[PDB]
Amino acid sequence: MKFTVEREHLLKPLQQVSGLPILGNLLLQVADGTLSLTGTDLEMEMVARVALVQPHEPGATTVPARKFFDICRGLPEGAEIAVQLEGERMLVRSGRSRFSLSTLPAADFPNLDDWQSEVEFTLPQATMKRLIEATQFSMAHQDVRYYLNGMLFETEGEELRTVATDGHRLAVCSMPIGQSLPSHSVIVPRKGVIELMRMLDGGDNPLRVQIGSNNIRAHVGDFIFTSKLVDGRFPDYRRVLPKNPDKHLEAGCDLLKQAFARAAILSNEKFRGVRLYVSENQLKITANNPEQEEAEEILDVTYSGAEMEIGFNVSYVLDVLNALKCENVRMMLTDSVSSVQIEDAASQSAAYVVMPMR
Amino acid sequence: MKFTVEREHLLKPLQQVSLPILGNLLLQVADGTLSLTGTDLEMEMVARVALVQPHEPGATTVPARKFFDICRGLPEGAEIAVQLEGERMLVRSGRSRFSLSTLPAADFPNLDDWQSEVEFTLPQATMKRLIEATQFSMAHQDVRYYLNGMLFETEGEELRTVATDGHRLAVCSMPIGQSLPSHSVIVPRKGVIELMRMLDGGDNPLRVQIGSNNIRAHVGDFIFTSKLVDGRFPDYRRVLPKNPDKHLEAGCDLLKQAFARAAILSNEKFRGVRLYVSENQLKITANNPEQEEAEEILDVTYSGAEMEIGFNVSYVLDVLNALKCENVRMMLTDSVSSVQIEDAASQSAAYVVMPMRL
Amino acid sequence: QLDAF
Ligand SMILES: [Ca+2]
Ligand SMILES: [Ca+2]
Ligand SMILES: [Ca+2]
Ligand SMILES: [Ca+2]
Ligand SMILES: [Ca+2]
Ligand SMILES: [Ca+2]
Ligand SMILES: [Ca+2]
Repeated sequence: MKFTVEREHLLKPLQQVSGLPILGNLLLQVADGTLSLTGTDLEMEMVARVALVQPHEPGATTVPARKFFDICRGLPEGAEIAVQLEGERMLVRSGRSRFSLSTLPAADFPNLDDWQSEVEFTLPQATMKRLIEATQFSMAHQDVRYYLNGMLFETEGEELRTVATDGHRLAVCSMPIGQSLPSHSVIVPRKGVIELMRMLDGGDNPLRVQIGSNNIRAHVGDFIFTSKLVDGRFPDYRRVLPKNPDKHLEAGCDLLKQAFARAAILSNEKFRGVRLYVSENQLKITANNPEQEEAEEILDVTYSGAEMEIGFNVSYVLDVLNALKCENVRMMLTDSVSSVQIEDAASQSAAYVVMPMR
Repeated sequence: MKFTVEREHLLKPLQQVSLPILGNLLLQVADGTLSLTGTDLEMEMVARVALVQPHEPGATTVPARKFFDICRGLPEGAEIAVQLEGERMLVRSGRSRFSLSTLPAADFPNLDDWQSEVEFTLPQATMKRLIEATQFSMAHQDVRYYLNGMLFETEGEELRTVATDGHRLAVCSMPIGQSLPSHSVIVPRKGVIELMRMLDGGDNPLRVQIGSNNIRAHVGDFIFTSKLVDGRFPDYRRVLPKNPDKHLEAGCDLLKQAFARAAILSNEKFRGVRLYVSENQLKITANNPEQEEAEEILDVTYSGAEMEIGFNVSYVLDVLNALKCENVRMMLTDSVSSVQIEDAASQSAAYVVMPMRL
Repeated sequence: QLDAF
């Protein structure tokens, strides 16, 4: 196996794939004028393809991923990197820099089980970015209900939808993708969600998604990501959204956020409770702690419904307001013992639900 | 006690001054001035703020982090009104209100009274240079407690800093244009860091006062006082190599990048790399227990006898990163002697790294 | 803290 490639063509692929010792190695394969680089943890897999325009020789090996990446990144801009398998070592040469890396046999590198695509669609990179960033923060962390640790991806009509929840708060975002889709839902594990996000880059390359019974695959440019799915029964966001949250409050997003952030300073460090007093065109936020310290914030808002008070975990509210990258927020209320729905006043595409505190 | 002050006039002082009372700041209003003091019993920072608005004298202590967080959380340029009310301190700005717990000013601890014995003034930039040049070589939590800090030494008209962890050494000397007694003290590492952070890059001169057991630094509105480390420091003169007659000169960044790549395949624990120096050439090699190997060859300026020498590459990289210059001088003797490293353009800072037999 | 589901 031999190839000579420009540093600039290796770097991004190496970074993407680099994200039982052999799991710490990358599989390198030179075949039909292409270098393929594969990384795996048995749960998911990233494969990058790089065209070889310079003379090359076929073959495959595996090499320590972090070391190979660090060597390549460490070389100067515009470096050419010549690679050849010699004996049980992989030689890396650029300029007068030389490196000899250990290898493990390509035959030992694990594969994911073969599977069939049942559901397929294409969508803009920007749409996937939007779907993930709108909801990611609401996924559970290390919950015994394993399926909450991931993210629901649901197709319905022509929309792709993400849902994330930890039982206390929920985020949902739906985006049109302009294709007739089957009604289908799968749960992507949190590490898979992280990877799907990482592969976007923000150019114009579209994303191609294939969904099987136990796998998801995403194709973008010369990269293929495959993950196992998570089994289990994800809650139904329609049951979490308040049935008729007809008390509507509108306020400046950053004004509201900074008021909550200040009140938070004097909330209970563990329980993080704050109280909201809603009245005609006014919101009052209060907080107190076991040390008897108190915060009070008063803001002007647009509100014409009945007066009510409601308690919330301020961290959950802040998370939502930080995820809303917008000018004005709408809060949609029911009563003191029911959830609040929060949205961008200018867009219905994402919705957030926070359960109250007694 | 009452004062009203612009947010920004509080933020830098609060940043500088930051048993439960050690977690509080002492606030004092007296003779047109708000003074703020933080201490950990080892060292103390006092910041003064001119009061241009009406004020009432008195003193209290308030939680540092909470008070700082409230102030920084308020909008830019907000007016902050503060008054005592019972056992609480009231903080008000716009329609944001805060009531914080207090502890009595009477209980705020003082450092022991002491006399200044050695004094000098110098530009802040000179002190910053002296500390930055050597700080990275101080020990952390070593049983040899006198190494967990920095030597400050006066001799003739120069001030010198020395730092060592008992393995590698850094020394920096700067003339300060005042005749000084021959003297030296050890400043605790936390004290060095706090002193460094008090230097704001500006035109205020720094006044230093050294007592038998204390050091004090005065810049503009801030006064820092610390206990000294009561112990004996190693003599840097005995660590510098006697007559290093083999000078290698190379570009700092090229040398650093070569070492950084080679380090990837060095021993993770002991980090040994070998140098082979010949006429205008340097070769660096590294290998690890997996028998992986790195080699770097670069053009340098060198005309001495051919020799080989090993070093801890982490220590060398620390030096090269601290230097941040165009060209470096490596002053060599033989394979069984230390190396002295300098900015090729300046003898003001020098660094010593021990030889390794590889 | 109340639960969503
Ligand atoms: Ca092969
Ligand atoms: Ca929706
Ligand atoms: Ca509260
Ligand atoms: Ca202090
Ligand atoms: Ca302003
Ligand atoms: Ca002296
Ligand atoms: Ca000036």
